[PDB]
Amino acid sequence: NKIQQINDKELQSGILSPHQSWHNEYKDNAYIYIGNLNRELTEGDILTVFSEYGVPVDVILSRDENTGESQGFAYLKYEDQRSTILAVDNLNGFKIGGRALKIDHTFYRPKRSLQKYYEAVKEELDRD
RNA sequence: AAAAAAAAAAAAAAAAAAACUAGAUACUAACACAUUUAAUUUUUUUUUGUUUUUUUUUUUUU
Repeated sequence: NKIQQINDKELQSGILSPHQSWHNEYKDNAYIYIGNLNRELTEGDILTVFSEYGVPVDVILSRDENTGESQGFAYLKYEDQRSTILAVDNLNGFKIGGRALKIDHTFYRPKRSLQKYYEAVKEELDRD
């Protein structure tokens, strides 16, 4: 896990400031990439693990257009962008149901074929 | 500086091991004695990182 190696070397250099961090590049990005998921975990199951580090306002699990089953990666946006640093360097390499997940910062591009999916997601997270 | 004589018993071709097993303690080799710090395989997983885009002949004749 390369992200977990560069946080150890950053922490030993005594950097500890977010603006001197390698995280600083992604200060405008509130989305995260989540990868190497187990196939049984779902959208409401992703919001449960990742709510430890903040309030997730959008979520997208990517799953095939034919068979409708999980490709094994998702996307999640937090209300506060500093929750992104939390999730990235504190939940990375965490074994969940056999496999260790990979979290990275990201720029998310929404698509047209998942449009009404985005309101089937939004009406859950508009409740809270 | 100096100026000999003479009266018939023995002879030898020259203190030590290999082993087992602890033990004395000299030495040898310009031996090696901050580190060497930007090109280059330990880095391994059941493939799985989400927008747009990268073309076609008019008629005819020997």
